[PDB]
Amino acid sequence: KDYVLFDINTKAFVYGYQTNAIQRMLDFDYVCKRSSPSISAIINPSRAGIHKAFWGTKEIILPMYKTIPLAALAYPEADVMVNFASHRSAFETTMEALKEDTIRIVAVIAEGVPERQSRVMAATARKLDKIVIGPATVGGMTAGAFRIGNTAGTIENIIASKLYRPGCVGFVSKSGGMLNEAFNIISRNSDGIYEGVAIGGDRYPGSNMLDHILRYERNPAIKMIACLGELGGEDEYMIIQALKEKKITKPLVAWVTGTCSPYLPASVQFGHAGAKANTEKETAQAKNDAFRQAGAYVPRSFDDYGEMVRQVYDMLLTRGIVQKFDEPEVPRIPTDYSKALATGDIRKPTTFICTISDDSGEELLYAGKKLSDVLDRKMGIGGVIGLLWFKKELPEYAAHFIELVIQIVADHGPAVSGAHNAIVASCAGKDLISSLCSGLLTIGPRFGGAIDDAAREFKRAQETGLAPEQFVGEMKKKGINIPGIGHKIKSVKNPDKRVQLLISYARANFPSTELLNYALQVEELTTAKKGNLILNVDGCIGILFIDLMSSCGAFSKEEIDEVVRLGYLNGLFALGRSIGLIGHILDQKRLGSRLYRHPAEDIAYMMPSEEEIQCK
Amino acid sequence: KDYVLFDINTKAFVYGYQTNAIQRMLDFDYVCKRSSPSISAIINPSRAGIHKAFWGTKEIILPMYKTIPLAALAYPEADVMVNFASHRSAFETTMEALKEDTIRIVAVIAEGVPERQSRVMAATARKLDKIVIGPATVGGMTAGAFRIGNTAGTIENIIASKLYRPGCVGFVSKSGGMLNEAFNIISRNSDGIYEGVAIGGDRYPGSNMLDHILRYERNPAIKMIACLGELGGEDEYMIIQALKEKKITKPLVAWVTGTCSPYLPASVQFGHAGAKANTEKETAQAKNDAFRQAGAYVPRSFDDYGEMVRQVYDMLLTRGIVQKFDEPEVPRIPTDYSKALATGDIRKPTTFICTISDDSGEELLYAGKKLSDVLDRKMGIGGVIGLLWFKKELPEYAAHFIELVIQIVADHGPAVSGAHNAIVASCAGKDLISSLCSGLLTIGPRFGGAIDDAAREFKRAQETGLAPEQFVGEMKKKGINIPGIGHKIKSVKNPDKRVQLLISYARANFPSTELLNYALQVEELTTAKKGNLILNVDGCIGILFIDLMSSCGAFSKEEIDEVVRLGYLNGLFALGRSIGLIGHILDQKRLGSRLYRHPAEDIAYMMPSEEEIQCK
Amino acid sequence: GCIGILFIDLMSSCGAFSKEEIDEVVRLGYLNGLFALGRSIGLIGHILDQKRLGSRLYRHPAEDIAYMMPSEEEIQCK
Ligand SMILES: CC(C)(COP(=O)(O)OP(=O)(O)OC[C@H]1O[C@@H](n2cnc3c(N)ncnc32)[C@H](O)[C@@H]1OP(=O)(O)O)[C@@H](O)C(=O)NCCC(=O)NCCS
Ligand SMILES: CC(C)(COP(=O)(O)OP(=O)(O)OC[C@H]1O[C@@H](n2cnc3c(N)ncnc32)[C@H](O)[C@@H]1OP(=O)(O)O)[C@@H](O)C(=O)NCCC(=O)NCCS
Repeated sequence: KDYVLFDINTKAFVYGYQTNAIQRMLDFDYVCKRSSPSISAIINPSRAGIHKAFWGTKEIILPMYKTIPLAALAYPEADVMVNFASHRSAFETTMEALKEDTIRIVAVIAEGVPERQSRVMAATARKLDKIVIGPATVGGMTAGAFRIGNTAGTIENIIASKLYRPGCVGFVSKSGGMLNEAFNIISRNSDGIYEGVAIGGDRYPGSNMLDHILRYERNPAIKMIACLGELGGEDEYMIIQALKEKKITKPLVAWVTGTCSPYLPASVQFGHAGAKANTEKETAQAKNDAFRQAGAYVPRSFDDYGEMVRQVYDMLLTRGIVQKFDEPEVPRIPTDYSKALATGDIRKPTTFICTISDDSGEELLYAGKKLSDVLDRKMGIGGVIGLLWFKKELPEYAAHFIELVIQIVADHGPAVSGAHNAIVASCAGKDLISSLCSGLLTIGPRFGGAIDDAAREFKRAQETGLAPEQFVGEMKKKGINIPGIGHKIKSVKNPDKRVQLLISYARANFPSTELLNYALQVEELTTAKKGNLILNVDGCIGILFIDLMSSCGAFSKEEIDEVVRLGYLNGLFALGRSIGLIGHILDQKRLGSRLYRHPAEDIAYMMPSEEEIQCK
Repeated sequence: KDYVLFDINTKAFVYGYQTNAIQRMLDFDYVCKRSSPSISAIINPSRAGIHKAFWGTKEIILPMYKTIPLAALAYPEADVMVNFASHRSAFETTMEALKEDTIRIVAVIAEGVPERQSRVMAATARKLDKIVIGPATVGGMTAGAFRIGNTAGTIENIIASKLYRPGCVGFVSKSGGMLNEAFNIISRNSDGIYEGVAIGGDRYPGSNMLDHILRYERNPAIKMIACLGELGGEDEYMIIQALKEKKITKPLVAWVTGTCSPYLPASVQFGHAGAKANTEKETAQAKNDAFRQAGAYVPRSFDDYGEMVRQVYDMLLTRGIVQKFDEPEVPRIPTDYSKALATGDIRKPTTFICTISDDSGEELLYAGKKLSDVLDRKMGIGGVIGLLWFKKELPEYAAHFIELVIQIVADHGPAVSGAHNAIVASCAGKDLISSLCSGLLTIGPRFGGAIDDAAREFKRAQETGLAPEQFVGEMKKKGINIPGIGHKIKSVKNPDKRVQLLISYARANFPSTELLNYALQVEELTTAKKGNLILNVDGCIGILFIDLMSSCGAFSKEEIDEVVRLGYLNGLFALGRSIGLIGHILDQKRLGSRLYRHPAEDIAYMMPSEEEIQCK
Repeated sequence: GCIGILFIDLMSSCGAFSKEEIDEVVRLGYLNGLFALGRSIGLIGHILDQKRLGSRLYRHPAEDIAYMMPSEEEIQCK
């Protein structure tokens, strides 16, 4: 019981939101034919909630807790914690898990944990009869029962190394990557591992190799012990002393890496924090020699490790210590979609097309132009709209016209429909965005819509060849006021400044103003009836926008008709009037304005009678 | 050349939106290493526009036209039309394509085309020196050059039958499915087909078998002819007469299916419209015998077809008529995502979870309950909300309470924020949906949100044990008016009917009204200050909804707190008040109401000074 | 991060805003408005782009949704 670290009933917490590691653990549980997942909960310090993962092809939900005590109280059956905290958090989180009465094993994955912190974790573990695997390890595994996080990599590797079923080998290493290579070596030269553990490469581990070797010595299922050490520190001398004191009776295969060291400078610090021979005793040579002399099976080099494994396994087969079992059913999990797509195994059709922007690359593109080029060239807001809406690099006069229109339509006081609705929502204590959309949703045929109608009606008259008099006459016959014509106060003698600013700019800077010249002929006729029948702001924008497009030269008659039809002009009004809408919402917020209720006397209540509401 | 039907430069129109058939054609062009796609445009009678498909792993755009004359004028280089119109439209569309000067070949896929219509198409084709393949065919193909729609199925089948490069065999059949089996037979017993055509199984085809056999006889690339006929009609007698008149000098393999017919009743009509032997001459026996006597290579049965093809191919090799080909590079296209997913080759994680409804199955489910069960049980609107919002089968008093609240809050006149904004949006000529949202976006802390506040504040006071006096006192100290308390006109002597209707129903029908009992103790205290400090409608809803949830018994204290926090109660107000909002919007539409502008005298303009707007 | 932080620096550079005035600007969501105004441009752009392309009605793919209906027992009131 004490010798068993993990079994098929082991339940664990995964500390840290490591979705791939979580999936790897579940995938192993599935291929091992486990009744339940090996994970009771995830500990996510940023967030409590749920996490969805696969159980084969079936999706399951795992609970997710902010703290170790909250998870432990909810899942007391979970006695293992897989700790993916960084080297900056590994100590505090391991110490907290070790203080929990229900947790027995903590696997510390982080590399770069101080030696002092590891010694304090190791001593805390020993005092409380608990186990710390790591720091700086992948963990380990019990074949066919449980895996620590990423131990033994892909499901393909688990299958190829026959890790879904136990063997007779008890394995322990310092290196994590070499633990996976060893799983492959051992499966090819024996019935495979029963259990494998990497203690990490730190000078002061949470648990020494001997701790695990002593558990393998007590386990009846294990008939063979195999270990892979390295230069630096005196850990392997605990094994050699135990081997000498007859504490390890099972045959032990042993190899210590770092035979390169005497050929190279004495100053060379190797990969693992603890891989540096300070004394001669700490060298790979002194260790391998002391292992040979203690009665362990030591190969000539790492190349003949598997062969020594093969020799020791064959000896157990002859003596009958190990019996030859039947290969269980080879398990199967479908390929992950993202792998199939990344390798080009599959092709997947796109649902959407996007021709205006691309955030996929090294740099954001607006209509194929890099954002840094848009800004280095001072294209301005008008230029950015040219790219994103018309897919054009507009000339300077066109981009400035767009920016002029935005300033001119920014606001027209609080009384208009849009500003009025935005103010009411703001007075109802709504946030800026809700209040803005409440205002924007009034923009249509009567508020902002005369821009499109003027562009539409004037373009058609001028195109179809109608003389201004004929257009004025036709519209009067149909009983339709000309869109873009008329003002309540402004007239020929008293002009609207917004109009004059727009017209003076186009006359001075537009290459062509053909629709404007026609519009001004129509205006001479309407002002001959009533002086206030001037070309208003909405008319001016729609008409000059057709002239801007005709001046660009890159738009056909059809393209221009499409621009009017699709409501690009309603968008320009919406974008500009957003400024004043946001302004009015914020203004009511600064003023601390109260809830609005329309005055009762401004409403004529005209209820239908009892007779009027009857069905007959 | 006249004998060539299709080559590697053939461009086509696909009449009918057959996305899979379009993809199949493009996939063949890709594996054949074609420079350009074999499709110039799609003809879609419902819609003009674009269609996106794959070119290997690269996505391309195909133009899409509403009519045949419009497509023909845009793409005059396209001389083939693949017609996927139904049997009800096949004639009119084929006739229109044949009248186009640029179209030479029309493949009619539809089954069930009248014999008169086919006769008229065939005669029209012969008069204009054009070709009609079909009706009731898949089409045919020139190996390594062009495929008609779905001819030869999957890309796996195209690869397995080596159809990506030509052979020496000129193939013609009546059957479409047997054309694909023949492609497989021939590839296994020769260098494969050069070209293959299925004329369809109709009694009066657009083109007879001999038309295609004569083309193969003129083509230098073809050294071998193979055909598969069937009983009924005298089509095969055109071949036998041409074989007798030495018009077919190339060796011809021939088999006529329908040898079963004399053993069965004379009344039996087989699959294909033309597969019924009216006379003895029309039988498979009379046809196979006349073929043998004419000098064709006729097998003993269909089983020996491949063997006959192998014999004729080998004879051409001995005489050096056929030269040995070197097998070109085997082409490769990735599997379609949907195939990989459907076969379980891949597993794909879902982005969303849905726990409230399911439209995937045989029948729509609301919280796992079939819609027909929801309606057969008369669960009502309140029951439907119970399922979709609370995931509960609510008791009758709870579901009726939800429906009562909806009626009570349906409207409160046009003057309130929500109705007021919807009316302004409707007066601006906006559609119902825009106008509705303009009004709904005012719903929050001051309009509708006193419901959620009354539930929250009263629940907390009553939970934490605060005596009503202590709650009234605490709120006064903080300077916070009690949410759900107070009315402008209604008082103790003159009550709000909406409140009275809600309180009376809860008192009479709720199992428990603990929070209402508390609220009434609070109300006695507030009305002791000012008579108008009554429990208002918003307070009533919030409080009674906590009591409803406590009466259900299936909600914990936490679940209830979650309901208050998530704003379920704002949703209920939104749902019910949408009725009156939609009502107001429609009312302004019926009245023909004009654009609203807020009166200028109702606004105090308080502009900052020049000094106030300066930055220091 | 860059926009929020530099906007506080812009206001401190103007000199006409007190610490309180600046806190009010952050509190009232002026910065959400600036984002809304700017991102409107690309939103209008994408809407018009789908209109030019003649894009069809979207329906989210069925396989991207995990349907997890509660049981008959789970929906009961007691
Ligand atoms: C007769 C009278 C009522 C007419 O009213 P009015 O304000 O001048 O103008 P209307 O409302 O008819 O509009 C003028 C024209 O502009 C047109 N118009 C209005 N808005 C327009 C628009 N946006 N686009 C195009 N045309 C427009 C109208 O269709 C109308 O055209 P029409 O004159 O060809 O029919 C007014 O001029 C009057 O009171 N005159 C005094 C008469 C008098 O002194 N009599 C003796 C008393 S003793
Ligand atoms: C003195 C006077 C101005 C007070 O005004 P009022 O209308 O009675 O009431 P208030 O505005 O103070 O509100 C009454 C209480 O209801 C409370 N209240 C209001 N809305 C509340 C709500 N929604 N929930 C809970 N408490 C609420 C207030 O906090 C206040 O509490 P308090 O009395 O404990 O401080 C008024 O009563 C008056 O004019 N009296 C005449 C005095 C007189 O005749 N003098 C001699 C003239 S010669």
